[PDB]
Amino acid sequence: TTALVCDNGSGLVKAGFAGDDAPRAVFPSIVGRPRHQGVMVGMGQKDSYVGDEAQSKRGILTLKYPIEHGIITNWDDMEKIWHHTFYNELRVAPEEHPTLLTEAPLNPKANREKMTQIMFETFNVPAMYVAIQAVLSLYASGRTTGIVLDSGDGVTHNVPIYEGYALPHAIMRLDLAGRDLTDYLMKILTERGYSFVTTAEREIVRDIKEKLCYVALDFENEMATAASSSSLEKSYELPDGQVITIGNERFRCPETLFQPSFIGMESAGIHETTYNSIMKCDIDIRKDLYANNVMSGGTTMYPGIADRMQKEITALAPSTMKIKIIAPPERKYSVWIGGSILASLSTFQQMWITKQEYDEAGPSIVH
Amino acid sequence: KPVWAPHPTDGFQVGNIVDIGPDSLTIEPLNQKGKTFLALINQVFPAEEDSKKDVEDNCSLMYLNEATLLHNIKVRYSKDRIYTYVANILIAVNPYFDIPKIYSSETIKSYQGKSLGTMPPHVFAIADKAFRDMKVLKLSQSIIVSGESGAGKTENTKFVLRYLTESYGTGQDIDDRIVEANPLLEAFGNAKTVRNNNSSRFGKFVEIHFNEKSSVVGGFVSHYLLEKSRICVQGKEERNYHIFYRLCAGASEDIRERLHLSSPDNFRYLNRGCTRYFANKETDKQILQNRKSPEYLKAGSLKDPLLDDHGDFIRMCTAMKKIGLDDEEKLDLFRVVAGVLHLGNIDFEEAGSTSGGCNLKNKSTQALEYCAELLGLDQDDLRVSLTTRVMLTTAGGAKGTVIKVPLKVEQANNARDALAKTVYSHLFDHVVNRVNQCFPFETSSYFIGVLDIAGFEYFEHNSFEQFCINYCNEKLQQFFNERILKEEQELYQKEGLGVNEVHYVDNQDCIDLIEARLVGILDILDEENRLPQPSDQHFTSAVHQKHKDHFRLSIPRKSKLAIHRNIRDDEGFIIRHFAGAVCYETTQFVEKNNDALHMSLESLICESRDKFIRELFESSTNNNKDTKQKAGKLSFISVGNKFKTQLNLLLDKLRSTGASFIRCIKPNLKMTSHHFEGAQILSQLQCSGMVSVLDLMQGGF
Ligand SMILES: Nc1ncnc2c1ncn2[C@@H]1O[C@H](COP(=O)(O)OP(=O)(O)O)[C@@H](O)[C@H]1O
Ligand SMILES: [Mg+2]
Repeated sequence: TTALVCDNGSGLVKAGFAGDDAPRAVFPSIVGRPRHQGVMVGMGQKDSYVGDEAQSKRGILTLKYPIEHGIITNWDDMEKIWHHTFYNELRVAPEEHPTLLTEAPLNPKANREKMTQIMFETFNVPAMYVAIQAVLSLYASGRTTGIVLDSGDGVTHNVPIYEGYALPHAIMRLDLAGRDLTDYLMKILTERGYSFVTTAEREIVRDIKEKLCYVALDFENEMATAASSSSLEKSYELPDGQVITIGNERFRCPETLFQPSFIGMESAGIHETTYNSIMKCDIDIRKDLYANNVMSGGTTMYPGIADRMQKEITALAPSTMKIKIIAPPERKYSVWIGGSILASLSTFQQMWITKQEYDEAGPSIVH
Repeated sequence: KPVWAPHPTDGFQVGNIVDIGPDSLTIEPLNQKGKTFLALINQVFPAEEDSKKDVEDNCSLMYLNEATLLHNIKVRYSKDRIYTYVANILIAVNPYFDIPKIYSSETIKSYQGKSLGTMPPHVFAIADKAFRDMKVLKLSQSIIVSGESGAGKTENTKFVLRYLTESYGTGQDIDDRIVEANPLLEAFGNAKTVRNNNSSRFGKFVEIHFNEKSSVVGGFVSHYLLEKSRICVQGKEERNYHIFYRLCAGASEDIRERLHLSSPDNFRYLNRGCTRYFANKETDKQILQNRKSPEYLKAGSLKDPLLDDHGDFIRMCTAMKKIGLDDEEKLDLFRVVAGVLHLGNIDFEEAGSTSGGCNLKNKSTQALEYCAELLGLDQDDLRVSLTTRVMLTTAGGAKGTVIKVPLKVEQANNARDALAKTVYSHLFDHVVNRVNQCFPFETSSYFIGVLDIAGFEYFEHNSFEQFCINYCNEKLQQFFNERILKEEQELYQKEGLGVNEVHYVDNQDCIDLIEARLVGILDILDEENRLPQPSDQHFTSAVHQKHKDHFRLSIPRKSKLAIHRNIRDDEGFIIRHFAGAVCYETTQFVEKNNDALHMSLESLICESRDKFIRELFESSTNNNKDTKQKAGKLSFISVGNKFKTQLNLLLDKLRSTGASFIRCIKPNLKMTSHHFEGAQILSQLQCSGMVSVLDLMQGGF
């Protein structure tokens, strides 16, 4: 009967039926083969553990996220994500649901083709639709205008939408957030004598990326108050009992989203991708793009964004103009609440790709 | 000419064919504009030449199928012709009311010494038939009563014993003890199930022995497949045994304060399932406030047409004095049942010097004191016996000592649960040995057995015990395929009539899938207890790991049903059987297969000071422990090889003797007169092999 909302994040892949309430399944995405020799002999241990059990098995597997820079690792592992989720998580039958898949706003072919085709031929789904993660965040906001931020691991995007079509000449994809922020946290945490070089153990870094990082009100002045060090040094406890005190690097890491030259990319910060996409939109329409800056995704849940972003954009944006940055609740599930609103909305059930139409066209004409 | 169309409320209804093509057979109902749908070959069966005829034997019905067989039974339900000859199988329908003709003594006196088929179908037409083979071929006969639970397999059994004690001598010295003692042993073994409120959880087998001249010489009743797994886990609407609810309900306060009994909610083996009593309005107000559970204060008495727990406690103790049981020995029987209740209330924990061992909890100190008073073994000596693994070094050398290695907390709970199943096992064998003592047999030759065991059992929550019950039905149906189909077609060619020696659709690959060594399901479950860190998920995945494909089984993920859509890979398995595909959930499978004691619990309960407890554990179970005797056998054993040994031993008594084929059909779920369900009655014809036997036999004649 009901449609199935599946968001192909890199997180935190999200799954839940079409309305009326929250996603049923959230899990850390990973597939991991056992990287040691089994002298007890098992018995019968898994060839591949998927998440959640592959996060209950850190230090004994080699974790591989199923999508890497928004592209699949191979569809052999991707299919194990799908099969595991539908059968061994959700408990949903393949031929009893219209599905909804998500992709990035700008992603190369044949990643949506090969996907659409393999899921139709393998699981035999009776209807399918593929939405960009940004468009679903517009439905979640409820507004009819604005620049949309899908910032998730490992690809962020800046999509401007104006009632009710997408603007071709101002769509920006920045590869700055969020896996490069995980890897950067691992690169500046060595500065305090720690090591996390092991693939599974990198997850422990991801968990410290969640809880203790904070964005400065201004870089230069937090560097000033760092010279007065005490409150910056906060003590985290690590699963083997180790106590870690991070302070300067604590505000340095998130600070990356402004002035990203520290990572190694020449492209400018969230600051400039916001301004430069707005200043490629027509003069008259710009008026309503200002104050409809809408954030989304889990990688915008660092503390100090959006009011760093607000103060910085408001300084460059035109004089006597209104610029409020709209930050909803629970942004990590924003995208999903988008998908839920879409597939529940009448009459757009008949804007899906159904099995008879797929049988006719195969992997051709995906538009 | 019309055909039969499957209807939801009638099962099968009459209807003509008004458009025809394979897989597009349009069947119009008879003078009804109802289900004007299309069918398939397995949804269309032909009808007879005329609908205004009903027959005693179904040998006169040419268009015989399941719709014409359920229609002959629907008409003979009206005319009260409950006993009906189907091929060579008696089908009996329970009318649930008193009909004088079946209770007439002239009916037994007419049928006295009369040949099968030259006289009407009746209960006494089967009991004379398994007596004429004693005079023809000189062979012993096993009466097997099959059918749904609460279908009259125990009540129709008393008609069979009444015919044998009236037409072939006066039989055994005093009959009526067998009739009186069946509700007595049903206190001990009957429980409450989803299928029927009064259901039997054991397979009794009466053995009436005779001599060379075919005169009765005595009796022996035993029991097969005891549901001891009901002790540890009761269920949700199911009860445990019916003796604990019959003992705490009405009995004295100068017996309940002394045996330290209390309301059902306090005891571990009564902390799951239904704690309510079966009662009626006068008996309910006779139950005192302290005897009520919180669920009884909330929902009161349970409803059954004949069970009254407070009523049945007087008819239990009257039936005890009728089998010769002394009132002081009834008090020793009450001390063992109360000792199981204060054994279950031992709660364990970890702690101590060993650290990885086990101790007991503080709140089980008042309960351990009442347990050592009831069993006859000391409290300190039971606390260092439940928690340890005794072994010795004497066998390996003259430096001998006997060490103790403390067990885990889960193995302390499994040893206490195995000690509780061991006491009730030998207690049930002591009650049937006390009744067997009053009618012993002298110089046996011929003998007439009467089986009373459950049919196919499947509902909303099936488990291990429903798989052992459905497997025992699958072994009996392969016995019936070589005794009802292979044997009878040898007899049509012994009269020169004709018919070929045609083969049936076998299930020998399924038999060598449940009990088969190495790759069978019970041989992978019995290996699970031998493993350290045993799990139901490892055992369920080990079946699908051992054989990837096999048409007799599938996991809930591969089942198309909605009920199985919510059940995961590691949560159950589905076996396709003669009665269809039945899912058995997996959880607590490790402990359900566990039922054994090592020497530290055996050299304490057997050696009890109490002669009664010591006699429950009678010789050779009780044996002296002494130097170099010389090995630690039998260790694990398991419920699955207890059941495989006791099932294959009854197969050697069935393959070696003649038999009678009786099926008892329940016409309505509420158990009252003049109500024909039609669809539930069809399910008892579809879960009893009736469709397959009435298609193979027909042939060229
Ligand atoms: N409280 C938090 N603070 C900072 N980052 C967070 C927080 N919670 C989650 N994240 C990051 O957000 C990511 C999840 O983002 P998500 O919205 O799932 O992106 P996508 O939907 O594209 O997969 C995780 O990789 C995690 O590192
Ligand atoms: Mg995304």
